[PDB]
Amino acid sequence: SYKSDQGGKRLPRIELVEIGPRLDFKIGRIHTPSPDMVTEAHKKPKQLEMKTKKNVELDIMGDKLGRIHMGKQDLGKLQTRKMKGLKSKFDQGT
Amino acid sequence: NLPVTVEKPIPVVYDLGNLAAFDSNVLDKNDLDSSNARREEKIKSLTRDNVQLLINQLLSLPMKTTTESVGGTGGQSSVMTLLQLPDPTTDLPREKPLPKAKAMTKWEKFAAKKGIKPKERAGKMIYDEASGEWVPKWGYKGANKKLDDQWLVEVDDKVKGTDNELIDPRTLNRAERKRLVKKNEKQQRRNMKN
Amino acid sequence: RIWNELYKVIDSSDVVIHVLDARDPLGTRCKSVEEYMKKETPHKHLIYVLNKCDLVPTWVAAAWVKHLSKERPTLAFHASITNSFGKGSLIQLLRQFSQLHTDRKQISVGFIGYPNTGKSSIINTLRKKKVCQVAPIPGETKVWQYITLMKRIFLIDCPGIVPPSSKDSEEDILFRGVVRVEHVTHPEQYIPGVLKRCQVKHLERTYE
Amino acid sequence: EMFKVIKTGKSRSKSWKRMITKHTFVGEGFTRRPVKMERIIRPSALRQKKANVTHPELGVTVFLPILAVKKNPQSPMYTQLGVLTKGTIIEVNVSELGMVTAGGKVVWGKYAQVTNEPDRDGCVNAVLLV
Amino acid sequence: GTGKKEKSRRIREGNLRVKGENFYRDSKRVKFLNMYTSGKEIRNKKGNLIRAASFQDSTIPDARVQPDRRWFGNTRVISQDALQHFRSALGETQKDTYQVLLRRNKLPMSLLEEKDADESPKARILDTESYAD
Ligand SMILES: Nc1nc2c(ncn2[C@@H]2O[C@H](COP(=O)(O)OP(=O)(O)O)[C@@H](O)[C@H]2O)c(=O)[nH]1
Ligand code: ALF
Ligand SMILES: [K+]
Ligand SMILES: [Mg+2]
Repeated sequence: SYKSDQGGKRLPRIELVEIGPRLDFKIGRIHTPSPDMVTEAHKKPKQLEMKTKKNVELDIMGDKLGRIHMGKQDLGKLQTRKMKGLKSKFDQGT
Repeated sequence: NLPVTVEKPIPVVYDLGNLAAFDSNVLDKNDLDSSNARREEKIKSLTRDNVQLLINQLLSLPMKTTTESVGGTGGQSSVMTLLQLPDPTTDLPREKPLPKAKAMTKWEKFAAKKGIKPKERAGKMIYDEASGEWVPKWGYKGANKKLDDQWLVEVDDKVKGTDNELIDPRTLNRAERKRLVKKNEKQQRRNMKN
Repeated sequence: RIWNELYKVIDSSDVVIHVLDARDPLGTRCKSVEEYMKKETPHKHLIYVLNKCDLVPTWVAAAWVKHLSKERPTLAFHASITNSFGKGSLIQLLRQFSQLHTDRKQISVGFIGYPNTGKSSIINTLRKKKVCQVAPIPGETKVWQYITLMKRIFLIDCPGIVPPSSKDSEEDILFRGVVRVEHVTHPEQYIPGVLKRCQVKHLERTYE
Repeated sequence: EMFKVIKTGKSRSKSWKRMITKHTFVGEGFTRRPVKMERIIRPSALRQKKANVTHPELGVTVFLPILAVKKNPQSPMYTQLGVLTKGTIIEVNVSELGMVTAGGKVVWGKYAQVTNEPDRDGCVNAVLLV
Repeated sequence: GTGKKEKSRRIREGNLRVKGENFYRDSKRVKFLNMYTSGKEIRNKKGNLIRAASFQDSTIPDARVQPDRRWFGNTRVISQDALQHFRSALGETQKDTYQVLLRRNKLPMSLLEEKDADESPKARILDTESYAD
């Protein structure tokens, strides 16, 4: 690593010096695994990870938090009470 | 002052957990053939550009610092700053299959059926009433073998009229304890067979 | 006795629903009980139900819901066994709380608030049956009551509470629907409060 | 002595409820069980959250919050109910004592033993185990 | 009705079975429901206590605490890095109205609640001058 003088002191310039051994491999023969063995080898334990539950999170302070969703409150489908004091027919002093 | 901004036709993908880079660009067979004399320089330059990109990513990774000193557990002291490597992405097969969970034994099935909760297992020490000491209840100098060294044992009335009358009660209790141990071993081997 | 019942239902509840009147929700808010709940029992979930929304204009209910949602989850409601509003939203919110606490084997939802806000009416609305006694007179409910809504959800009915204060005058307490009017001395002294709180046209239409 | 029979029913014929007459620690996030399934009753007035803990070194006593009930000497059942009686080992928050390990870690939880009868004197007194 | 007998139901689906277990109840259900009639003391013809009432046994236990070095060690410690992380986190939290607290984390909150104050409390004048002076 050498000082780059263009990317600052945080980004150096890289150079390589070969150590060996340099090798040229000719790919002669192949023997492949069966799909069931592939799946069995690439299975995961999953005991390590915390189970991810919907609407549940763990914040920066380590408190378990849950989220609730109110939904859409459509107040246009609410019929208010038809009180006598809101009716024009009972007008006075006309 | 050489540049540190490698420009590539196809963007290189990275596996920082494995410290690996993958570029899927075009390589000229005539420039990489063993007949040529610049082939090693070509390989060195390609590896140089890929390593420059990988090192840029690694030094752009978030860093972990600490204020603890040397002489404690952990390895990282205050002067050290460590890269936080992500989880590796390349799928690699395991050497051995996952540990299968052992099937429930006869005791476990019985305890589940009867609703017996497991023991607390606080410790092996018990208080001996006749003395004023806490003693192990089993094992090395355990309290399960005090009858073996008791100075005086009363011969039970039920042993009369039997051929075991003349036998030491300490030896009889040792035989019974060993039989219980062997019964436990046989039950374990039965659970393993099943 | 009433405050003993209140602390009993709070100690027994996982979710606490504070019921406000849509005509005067700030008047019907129990701020001291809210502060006690947020200080001592932070694991209990306090939400707002704005009841009697059928008695206010729609924009008034919407504005109150918006302003109270800056503090707590607030649901607009109209309590009625036959023709209600908000019942499905309240039920799905309770199911969400049960799903969050799915390891508790049951959760309890305690209804607290001022007298006559409609706690028993909301419980009857949720059960679709008159299971709690309801009356226009304050203090109809005296002891707590358990109601099984679903297999994992219990509702707790509580008597209404009026937190003590010095700024709350007798006129304010009377106009919050708290006291029984038959037991007051001189209601003509409170009628000017009705005149100040009501529109002239509305009064003249009501009484011709 | 530990439990008190609580009779239920109009004629008081059922006696399956029990009330713990001693002081208890219930811990964070306690919610009372539904009354129909509440067999063991720990009244809220007898619940405790803090104790007067005395450090044998430097001779001081501090009002510390309780973290857990480690061992009640009477029974593991009383341990899991959180009974606070004399001789009970409890876990206490010692953040204000300023204890630091030899490795530099700040100690904020230690063990103490209750030395009084809180049901008799209205308070929990304990001695830290140092 | 050979198919409706208790034996046949056990075939369709030894000493561990309890009384009352049928098509509607298993053993745990039976014992939980017998809780509601459990709390009674049993006495004989002459007044001997056959079995004491549940949670009413009168035998005095032998309450002892064994010596153990687990009693004198630390139970909870915290590193300086974790302390600084939680101290910085307390202040970055933007509380949402639709997030409820499911479980509070156990932390040394007395060490973590440190906010800079622009003013000092008043000096204790009784330290320098008493009432008698
Ligand atoms: N218009 C209207 N009246 C209601 C509503 N909810 C309750 N009430 C009325 O308010 C009065 C008191 O109801 P109640 O449930 O007993 O109040 P509680 O003291 O909180 O239990 C009853 O006469 C109900 O008819 C509502 O949503 N709209
Ligand atoms: F709170 Al009520 F009648 F139940 F006033
Ligand atoms: K009422
Ligand atoms: Mg009511």
